[PDB]
Amino acid sequence: MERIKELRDLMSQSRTREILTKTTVDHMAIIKKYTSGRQEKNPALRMKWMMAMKYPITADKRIMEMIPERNEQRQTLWSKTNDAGSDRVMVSPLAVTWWNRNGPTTSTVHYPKVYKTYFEKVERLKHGTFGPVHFRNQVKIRRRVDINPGHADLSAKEAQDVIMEVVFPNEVGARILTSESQLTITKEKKKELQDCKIAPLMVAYMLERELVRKTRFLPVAGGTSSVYIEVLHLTQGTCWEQMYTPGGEVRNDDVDQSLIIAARNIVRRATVSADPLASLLEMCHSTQIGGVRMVDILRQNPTEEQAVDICKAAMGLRISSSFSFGGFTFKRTSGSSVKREEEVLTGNLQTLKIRVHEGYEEFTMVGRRATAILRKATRRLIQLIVSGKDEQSIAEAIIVAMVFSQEDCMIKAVRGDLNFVNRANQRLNPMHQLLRHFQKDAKVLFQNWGIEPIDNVMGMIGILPDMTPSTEMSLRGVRVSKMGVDEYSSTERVVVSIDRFLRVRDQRGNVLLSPEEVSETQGTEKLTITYSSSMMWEINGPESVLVNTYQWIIRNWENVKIQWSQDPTMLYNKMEFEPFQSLVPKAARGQYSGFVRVLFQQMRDVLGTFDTVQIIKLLPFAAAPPEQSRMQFSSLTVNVRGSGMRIVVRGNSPVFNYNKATKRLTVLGKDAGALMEDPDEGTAGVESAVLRGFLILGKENKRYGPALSINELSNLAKGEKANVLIGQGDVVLVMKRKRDSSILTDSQTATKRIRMAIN
Amino acid sequence: KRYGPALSINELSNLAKGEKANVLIGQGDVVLVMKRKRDSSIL
Amino acid sequence: YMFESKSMKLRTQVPAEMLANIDLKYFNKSTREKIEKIRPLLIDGTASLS
Amino acid sequence: MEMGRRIHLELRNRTPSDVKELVLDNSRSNEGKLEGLTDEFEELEFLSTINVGLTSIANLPKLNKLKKLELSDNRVSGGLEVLAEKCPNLTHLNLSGNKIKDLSTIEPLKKLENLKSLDLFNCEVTNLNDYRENVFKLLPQLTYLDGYDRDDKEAPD
Amino acid sequence: MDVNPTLLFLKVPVQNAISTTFPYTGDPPYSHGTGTGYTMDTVNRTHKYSE
Repeated sequence: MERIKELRDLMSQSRTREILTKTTVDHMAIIKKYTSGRQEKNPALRMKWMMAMKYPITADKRIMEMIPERNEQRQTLWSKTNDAGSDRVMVSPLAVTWWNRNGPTTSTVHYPKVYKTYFEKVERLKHGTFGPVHFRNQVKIRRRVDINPGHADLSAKEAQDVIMEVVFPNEVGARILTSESQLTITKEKKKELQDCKIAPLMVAYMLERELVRKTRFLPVAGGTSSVYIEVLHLTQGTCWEQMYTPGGEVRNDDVDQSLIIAARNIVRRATVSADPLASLLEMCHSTQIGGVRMVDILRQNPTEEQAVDICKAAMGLRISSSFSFGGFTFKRTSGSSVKREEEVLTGNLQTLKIRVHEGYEEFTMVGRRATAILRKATRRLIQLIVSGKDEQSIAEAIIVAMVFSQEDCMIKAVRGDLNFVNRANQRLNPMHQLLRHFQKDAKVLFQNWGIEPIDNVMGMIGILPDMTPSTEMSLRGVRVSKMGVDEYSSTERVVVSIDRFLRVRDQRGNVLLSPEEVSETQGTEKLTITYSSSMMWEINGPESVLVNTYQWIIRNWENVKIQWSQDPTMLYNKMEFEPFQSLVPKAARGQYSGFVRVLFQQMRDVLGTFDTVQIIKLLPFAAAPPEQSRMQFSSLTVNVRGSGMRIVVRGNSPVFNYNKATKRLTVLGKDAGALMEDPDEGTAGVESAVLRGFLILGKENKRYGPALSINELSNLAKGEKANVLIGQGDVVLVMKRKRDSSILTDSQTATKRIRMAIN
Repeated sequence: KRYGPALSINELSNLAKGEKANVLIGQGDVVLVMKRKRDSSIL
Repeated sequence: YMFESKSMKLRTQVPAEMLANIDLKYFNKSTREKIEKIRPLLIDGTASLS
Repeated sequence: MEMGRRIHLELRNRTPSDVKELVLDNSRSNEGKLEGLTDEFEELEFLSTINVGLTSIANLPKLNKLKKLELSDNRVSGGLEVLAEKCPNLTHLNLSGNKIKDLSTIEPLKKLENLKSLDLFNCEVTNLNDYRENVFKLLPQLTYLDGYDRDDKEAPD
Repeated sequence: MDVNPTLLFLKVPVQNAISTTFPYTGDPPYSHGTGTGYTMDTVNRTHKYSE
């Protein structure tokens, strides 16, 4: 055929053969950058010149069979010529227009599917709403913002893998054939694009555009959502503004909040622990956030918070050399300081052990509602500038800055005791206590802080102690800018040191982060959170404890079922069931356990009536001393934060909802998971031919037979080994799996063994 | 408090014969109640 | 009367004192016909009805 | 999937005489008529047909042990004498989402004296004024309409 | 089968159930009948009937 004959021609010459045999496929793309042509400077002039010619458009040989030589007016569409470097026949724009007006027609059913991003833009515009323009001074604060809504926020590598599986089915790398998580999106796309004639490279590029995230540094003055950035030209101006709203669909996720809560819980529960470092590491390695391990999210998500930063420092990575103090992200900009320990007596006869910075340092702070700068000397506040939308933002920012300054003037201005203790009843460090105290009331300090006149100049105004604008007098080094201050432009990530106390210390010996700086606020998990760690369900509560128990049961469904079929007793005495029975009242747990145990006895006695859902629902209740009873229960009470929740043995219940149509299980509304089944004959062989779970066996082996294409591996028998071409032309011997394990659990046992040995 | 937390009068229709609960009868007092095993008939 | 422009999303109100001399393109067919009928009576922003 | 294949799959390589509950969900029927089911089924006790695309229950066999029959989210309309005679032992019935005009077509269900519960939802009959009480009058044997009794009390199992 | 209050008159003489036809028995909340176009039409009709 043409391809192999061309390869033979290439091999005939000495140099082409030498380059073929020498260069490895790894460096193929390196010899793709050795272009001997010449890039056309000023292509606009070149295009203007070219269009005047007769045949400036290059078409392919096949065009000779479909488009006739001349049209009705005898104009010349295509010419019997060839391009410089190939066999591309020469044609004129007449050929393009003739093809459009009289060419063969097909169905563009897949074009909307491949081009969902552009059509999504179309829909978002078509359903928008407008409002009156307003003319006024515009302030466009500069910041980073999303670009393309509708993305899955996948890493470039994951998007490449998805594209390779979707459009390049039998050319996927070894990682996919040695991979387990066949993403749902991949199968969705494979089903969507079954019969698509579009050029596969175009499909790949469009999927890449659709599934990737992008961020840009822009000046915005209003809404920052992704759908509010694609129309930034229409919305914001230098002197005007436009009221607009996209009318499509927003995809604001919540995994960031879940990660915040998870990290906060981990730090709060490990700070009191004996070995916070190894403990937190073990937790992070064995925790799942909405069906995905937390390690991937930590490596992927660009979150910035004290808990996550300390987690990174413990695990070992780079974090910003700054701290978010009082709800404001700080950043050093100029000068240097030295940390010195001292004891300070406040105005309430309270002695506090503090560490103050001595030096002529400068910081910039960016909060949720303000932006400020602060130049501080050795225990001396020199200059403070703030800008904020509201007066309250101004006041909180200034309070944060002054408490950070840690000057001696405010020390004598403390009124009332500073004995604030966080919700965990752990003593708060003096600076945080002072911050909260001055948040509560600072009028006395304002009266006794400092007052001096200021020269009047444009663009900046003073502030009186009652937090009102002033032009003739203000506080010492306190000023407010009438124009917004642009945030920090860059952040420095440096190597940092972490101690067992979860305190992050810089290379100069100073401390950077502490768990005490972590906010103790509690939120709600939008997405379910699963743990396989130790008795760490301290803040989980019953609501999430139920879901965690059901998740743990369903993860080990095979082992649980085998134990129930063979050794029910040991399964019943499992330790992991301890918290569930805590919720069940202590005056009835025996009756529930006995009832469920006798029900299981009847279940095993009978055959052909197997029901997985009932067993999963009723297993945790069989973990208590089974006192005999005769009453036929129908609703087993389940205490949930002082609210008796019952479980109906037959049929669905609010505390246990399983949908058969979707075969999905959820508990108290929260997501729990799904079962591994499809036909009503206890098998899982009915799938879409998932081509995963293969193990290589070294280089090609001739005995096993001629090499097979990946697409035809599906015919392989259980455990049969053959030769297949993986990657971009690498023949290897592969087999089907026989032991239902994965690569994740490897090294864990030896990991713990060597960890014990070292310590 | 050892028995099932306070129930609702409507929910009591699902308790089995001989079952016990901690139903909230009214006002601000909780009363423990057991479902009669027998059945009282009338003309 | 009250006029509104949907294109620019604007609203304005005009008094009766200026109804004697004003364009009739703003109003609809019936309203402009009524204005045409009652134009020759408005004295100092007050019609005459004997 | 189709009817017969679904029934064979549910049977689980067993004879059509040892099934106490049959689940036919999201199936399809040709010409909107029941197919597959035959007299051999004599132990069925809990049937369910949802989104099955049946125009009417005109080919239902004599499942004398049929007690919990469900025809939900379908477009069944016509005479119900076939259900009255073929399965005279129905106890729980569900017609939620069906296409029924008025009580003149739901009258034949009065023949079954064991119907302890009849469920209707999103139907044309329920639009009529005093639908609940009129149906109760038409079906005295009924005790729980739409999962509620004559005095609006939820019906525990 | 479907409510129809008017059918009451099929046996009751209308004069008895006249209160059936007084929808409001109160002061409605819209105040329809005051403005400028109503004055325009009033003046126009007054001068038209005296053509």
